Amino acid sequence: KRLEGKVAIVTSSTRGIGRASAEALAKEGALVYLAARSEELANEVIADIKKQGGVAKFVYFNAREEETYTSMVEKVAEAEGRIDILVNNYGGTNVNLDKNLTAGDTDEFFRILKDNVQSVYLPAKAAIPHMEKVGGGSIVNISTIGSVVPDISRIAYCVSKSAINSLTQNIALQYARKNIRCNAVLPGLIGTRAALENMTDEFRDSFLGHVPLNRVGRPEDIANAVLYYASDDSGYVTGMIHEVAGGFALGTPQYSEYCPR
Amino acid sequence: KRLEGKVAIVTSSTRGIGRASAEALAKEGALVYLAARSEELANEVIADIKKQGGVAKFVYFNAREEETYTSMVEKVAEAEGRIDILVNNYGGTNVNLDKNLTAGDTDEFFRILKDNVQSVYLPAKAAIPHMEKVGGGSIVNISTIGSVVPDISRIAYCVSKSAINSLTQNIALQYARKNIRCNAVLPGLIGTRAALENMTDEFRDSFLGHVPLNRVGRPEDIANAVLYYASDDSGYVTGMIHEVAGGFALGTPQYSEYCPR
Amino acid sequence: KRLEGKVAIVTSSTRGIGRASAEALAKEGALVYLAARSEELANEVIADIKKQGGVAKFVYFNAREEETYTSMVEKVAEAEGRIDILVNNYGGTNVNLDKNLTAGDTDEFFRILKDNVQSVYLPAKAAIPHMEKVGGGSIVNISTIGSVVPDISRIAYCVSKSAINSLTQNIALQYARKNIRCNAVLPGLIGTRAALENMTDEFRDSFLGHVPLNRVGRPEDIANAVLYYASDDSGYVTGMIHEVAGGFALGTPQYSEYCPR
Amino acid sequence: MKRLEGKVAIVTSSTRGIGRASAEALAKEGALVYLAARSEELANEVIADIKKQGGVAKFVYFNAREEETYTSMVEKVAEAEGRIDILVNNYGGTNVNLDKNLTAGDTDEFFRILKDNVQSVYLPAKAAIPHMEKVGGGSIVNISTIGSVVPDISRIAYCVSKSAINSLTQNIALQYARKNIRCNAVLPGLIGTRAALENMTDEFRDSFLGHVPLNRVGRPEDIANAVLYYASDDSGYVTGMIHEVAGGFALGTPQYSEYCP
Ligand SMILES: NC(=O)c1ccc[n+]([C@@H]2O[C@H](COP(=O)([O-])OP(=O)(O)OC[C@H]3O[C@@H](n4cnc5c(N)ncnc54)[C@H](OP(=O)(O)O)[C@@H]3O)[C@@H](O)[C@H]2O)c1
Ligand SMILES: NC(=O)c1ccc[n+]([C@@H]2O[C@H](COP(=O)([O-])OP(=O)(O)OC[C@H]3O[C@@H](n4cnc5c(N)ncnc54)[C@H](OP(=O)(O)O)[C@@H]3O)[C@@H](O)[C@H]2O)c1
Ligand SMILES: NC(=O)c1ccc[n+]([C@@H]2O[C@H](COP(=O)([O-])OP(=O)(O)OC[C@H]3O[C@@H](n4cnc5c(N)ncnc54)[C@H](OP(=O)(O)O)[C@@H]3O)[C@@H](O)[C@H]2O)c1
Ligand SMILES: NC(=O)c1ccc[n+]([C@@H]2O[C@H](COP(=O)([O-])OP(=O)(O)OC[C@H]3O[C@@H](n4cnc5c(N)ncnc54)[C@H](OP(=O)(O)O)[C@@H]3O)[C@@H](O)[C@H]2O)c1
Ligand SMILES: C[C@H](CCC(=O)NCCS(=O)(=O)O)[C@H]1CC[C@H]2[C@@H]3[C@H](O)C[C@@H]4C[C@H](O)CC[C@]4(C)[C@H]3CC[C@]12C
Ligand SMILES: C[C@H](CCC(=O)NCCS(=O)(=O)O)[C@H]1CC[C@H]2[C@@H]3[C@H](O)C[C@@H]4C[C@H](O)CC[C@]4(C)[C@H]3CC[C@]12C
Ligand SMILES: C[C@H](CCC(=O)NCCS(=O)(=O)O)[C@H]1CC[C@H]2[C@@H]3[C@H](O)C[C@@H]4C[C@H](O)CC[C@]4(C)[C@H]3CC[C@]12C
Ligand SMILES: C[C@H](CCC(=O)NCCS(=O)(=O)O)[C@H]1CC[C@H]2[C@@H]3[C@H](O)C[C@@H]4C[C@H](O)CC[C@]4(C)[C@H]3CC[C@]12C
Repeated sequence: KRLEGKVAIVTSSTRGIGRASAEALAKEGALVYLAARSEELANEVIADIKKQGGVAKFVYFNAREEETYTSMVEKVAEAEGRIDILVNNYGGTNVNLDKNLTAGDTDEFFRILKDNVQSVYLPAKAAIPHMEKVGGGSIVNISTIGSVVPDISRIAYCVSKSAINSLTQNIALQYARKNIRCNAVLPGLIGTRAALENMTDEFRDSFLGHVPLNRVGRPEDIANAVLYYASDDSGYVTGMIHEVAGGFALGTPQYSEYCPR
Repeated sequence: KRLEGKVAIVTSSTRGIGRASAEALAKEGALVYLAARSEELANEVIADIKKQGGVAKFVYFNAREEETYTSMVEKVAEAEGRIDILVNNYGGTNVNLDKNLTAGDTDEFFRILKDNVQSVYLPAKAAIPHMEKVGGGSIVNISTIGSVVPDISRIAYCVSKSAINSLTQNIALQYARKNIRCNAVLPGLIGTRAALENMTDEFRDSFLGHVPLNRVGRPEDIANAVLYYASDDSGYVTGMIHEVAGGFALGTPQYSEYCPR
Repeated sequence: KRLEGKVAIVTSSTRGIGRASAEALAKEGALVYLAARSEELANEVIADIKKQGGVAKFVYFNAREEETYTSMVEKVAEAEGRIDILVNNYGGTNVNLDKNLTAGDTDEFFRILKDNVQSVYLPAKAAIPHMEKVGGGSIVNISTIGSVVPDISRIAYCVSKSAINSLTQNIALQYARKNIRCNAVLPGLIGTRAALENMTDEFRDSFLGHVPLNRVGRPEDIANAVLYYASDDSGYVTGMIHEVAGGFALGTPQYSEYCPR
Repeated sequence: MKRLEGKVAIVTSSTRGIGRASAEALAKEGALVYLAARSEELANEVIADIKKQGGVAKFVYFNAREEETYTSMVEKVAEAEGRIDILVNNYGGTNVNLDKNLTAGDTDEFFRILKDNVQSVYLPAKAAIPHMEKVGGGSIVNISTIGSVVPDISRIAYCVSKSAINSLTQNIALQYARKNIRCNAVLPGLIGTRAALENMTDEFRDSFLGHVPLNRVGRPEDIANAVLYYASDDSGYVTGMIHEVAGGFALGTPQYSEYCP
């Protein structure tokens, strides 16, 4: 199996994209750390992964306590003696306050900007020395299709994720000599709790209509890209901006009227 | 496994990237047609794929006989009743005549332009209806990193492969409703006959100095991307321009100077 | 007068963008050759330009007679002793035969591909040695927003214009040392004969709904960019892909729905 | 009649370099230019010089370290002149001692730089927009850097933050197009100003120059000329552009300096 003997860390992995990513890595033989705030929920995912024949473990991560970005990484390295894979999946925004430039909350914009960007910067920074020691690694950053598709709202989300794509590419260039790769996966609309709970039915219905492949995404879709980038199957690939959004915003905005679902 | 029950076609697949891609697909259970100009050589590859537990077959294709792009597709569709996957791998240039704008041959430029672009247009056009009939398909076009990195020579190669990238995305948009996906894989310097026999040691040594991940690629690196795009593992991904070039041209041209290999 | 003493050639310049580009360059003191197929119409424009206080001349050009791309450049250099500016404005498609991949006419796809691409390659190739001689020049290629926005019809147009974008950037890299710059201007919907007579009222109204700046473009909008790139105001600018389409396809395809006109 | 007769512009950090050159170009075309600057003494010298060149400029206090001045400087201009038409956001920088790669760079300073640079667009754009809406439109021109689209091996906070400004530019562009407010980014390469000359070594600057195809160091006027285009109605149908002014730096293959010394 592809990741036999490798150690991976996935943040925010007790549900949705994070959990699917952890499951996919564990199926291919990685020892997967669920870096998550809830040990009780993590233990359920772990038992489920073990049932499928894989090994996963828990390490505490809370985005509200930024120190845990580094401590999570150091705990894993101490316990396993190596770190091979890091998947940075934490991210979000405040739909109540993250609007357009003028209507959005100024302070919250900069809170969101730092919160998302640091969720890549801090753990990547801590993990790199351990990855260097074992002769390489892969860092996979979950961005969003909004990072390359300017919008009319959620400006802090869009800009901060675009910043993550940039940071991905700079990290990739800076540690290529150490065989450390860095790539970004940009999901579109995926049928997780986050989208279903924060975006109204009419928003998601409108959005779906502009998705050429004509369905809502699954967490597995994202996980499968994460697996590609995590493994040596993408060993010659670094700095990629990888779109997993059913072709959303690929072409003309006339698409939905001329190709109606 | 991931491609059990599927029928694939790979053009120019008796060696190098084409062969490796055919091998990777067959290993995952696809029935792979080697669309190639030499039946004798195809029979060798077929015998080896069979040794490995896979099934491959031969269909006649020569880029010099443009009719064969369509006939090979019709032959496969008739023989197997379906086509699921098309990998368009044929491509190239004339190093004697394809130079910069002014020094390169005018007529050859346009010959190359049509030669490369039709190698995607013609077989994709014939394949589509067969793909529609089985509820979808995947078309993977082998471009080159040169398609997004302007150069000081091989202008026809660069321009024609850029055209392919555009063609890839238009096809992707146009057949997404039929669950037909189209993605491009752009190799950098790969250790095949084409690069090793047409480019000098000194050119390839220079090129390698600017490759962040600091090695020549393998046909397997490309085949691994083809596999991703050919399978349902990339079912929500279409219109991608996928760079497999070791990070070549990702960032500053000062790179080799400050990070000397 | 920014262009005093300079010699410019604008193809297909008896109406629309070509004309407006010729007029703008002439107003800034350039001697402007109308490379056109109708001498009679060209003489009307020259007259109008003369009344405005500028100088323009005629040189025969017809895209159906490809030798004229070269002959018209040599005539101009012979008559004036120099060439400074080249605006490649010719281009188009056949709306009856240029559809999607499968419904479009195969042979006409490759005719349009050559026709459009050669409308840049041939005259630029001819002009470069003359620009070299006077210590530099500017080549401005008229592309289209369609070159960076995949569509569901006019596939030959989209791909061929994308090819021109790549050709532009390769030329730019290749002749920078000679101070010969090359940039591309990409118009959106412009109120000229070509759009009004070839596209339906329904199509053009739909398109306009997706233009954030909420008006149809004018030939003058494109001429103004052409002037920028033609002069030393852009002396440190080469290889640009310059969008003049009122924001069309800048951002989310939900735009029209939430921000309707 | 001058192009910007009766318009009011604001240029931040405009007592020298790019900012001064931009102010000068706008004033030369008839705009009333406010120098939003930290030193009234120096601003008065620039004002006197602009006056001699035949233009009109004024002072308004702005210091990046006093973030409330982003807003008060805007309000002051609107109160004094009853309108705002043009905003040029030119303040930006980094700390070369602390802004290194991911691992060697200072964590806290990375996020300080990120907020400093991004807020230098966010805050004053947000304050100016309502005034621009009131006069029927406006143009916001953000001074980025070529580094925003060219990943590097140092100055990661500078690269990432400026990339974020590009994204912010495009979201602003989309969001206020319906108010005829345009937003575009100009990306300077190596310009002969105090900041590049004092903070970068001769060795770095010389190496950089070897990779500039147009083969000279840029001038402040080159940036100013682009600013003038975007600020004026000559670009009235242009919004969301990322405009490169770097003599072709990083346009193409990193082998360029080798083969085109
Ligand atoms: N829903 C979508 O359409 C979608 C699609 C693609 C990507 N994304 C992005 O991908 C990522 C995954 O989101 P998702 O869609 O999969 O949503 P999800 O199903 O609700 O999962 C959210 C995960 O994030 C964890 N989390 C939330 N706050 C946390 C905090 N302070 N500290 C540590 N962990 C925290 C949650 O832990 P608990 O289980 O304890 O709550 C949970 O595991 C996000 O970055 C998002 O930007 C969203
Ligand atoms: N090597 C690289 O660095 C690299 C990088 C990027 C992209 N690519 C692209 O990958 C593709 C394959 O290149 P490669 O490196 O794998 O070269 P390769 O190992 O030399 O293989 C070339 C293949 O193309 C076949 N071929 C040549 N002319 C043909 C014709 N008229 N009709 C049918 N088949 C023909 C050959 O058939 P025979 O066996 O009978 O000779 C052979 O199978 C090309 O599109 C190339 O542009 C290569
Ligand atoms: N309409 C649009 O929305 C639009 C907008 C921007 C760019 N474009 C592109 O910009 C360019 C000009 O388009 P336009 O809109 O300005 O069209 P236009 O106003 O209709 O004028 C088209 C020009 O092309 C000339 N022409 C047609 N066939 C020719 C041939 N065989 N040989 C020489 N000249 C020929 C015409 O000459 P005659 O006067 O003799 O007929 C005319 O001068 C094209 O490259 C087009 O792709 C179109
Ligand atoms: N390659 C290059 O040449 C280059 C160099 C630097 C920056 N840039 C980029 O272009 C822009 C301008 O730089 P430049 O080249 O023109 O450098 P410059 O000649 O050194 O000018 C920098 C300007 O910024 C002002 N400034 C510095 N800190 C300030 C603060 N806290 N508050 C208000 N104003 C402040 C300075 O005011 P004082 O006059 O009072 O000192 C000065 O006018 C920046 O956004 C940067 O991204 C390019
Ligand atoms: C609002 C969601 C984040 C939720 C979040 O921050 N978590 C809660 C934590 S907190 O209570 O706010 O602190 C985000 C995560 C994924 C986002 C979506 C995806 O990125 C894909 C889509 C991208 C588009 O640009 C916008 C719609 C689109 C469909 C996004 C809408 C908002 C989503 C659903
Ligand atoms: C010259 C080669 C094609 C050979 C060919 O077409 N043979 C038959 C034509 S003929 O017998 O000479 O007529 C091509 C195949 C792949 C090309 C390379 C790859 O695409 C990757 C690299 C891309 C860069 O832009 C240029 C260098 C780079 C390394 C390319 C140089 C030329 C190569 C090696
Ligand atoms: C159909 C037009 C070509 C006409 C032409 O070449 N005529 C002579 C040839 S023929 O007689 O018909 O053979 C072209 C020229 C400019 C094109 C438009 C512009 O490029 C801008 C737009 C580009 C988009 O991708 C599609 C719509 C969009 C609005 C285009 C539709 C078709 C246009 C209007
Ligand atoms: C270091 C410079 C800013 C200085 C500054 O902020 N000073 C005050 C801060 S502190 O006192 O040092 O903390 C910046 C301004 C412009 C930058 C340059 C330009 O953006 C253009 C170039 C962009 C490339 O990515 C890197 C080199 C390149 C040539 C840059 C080097 C660093 C420069 C010169």
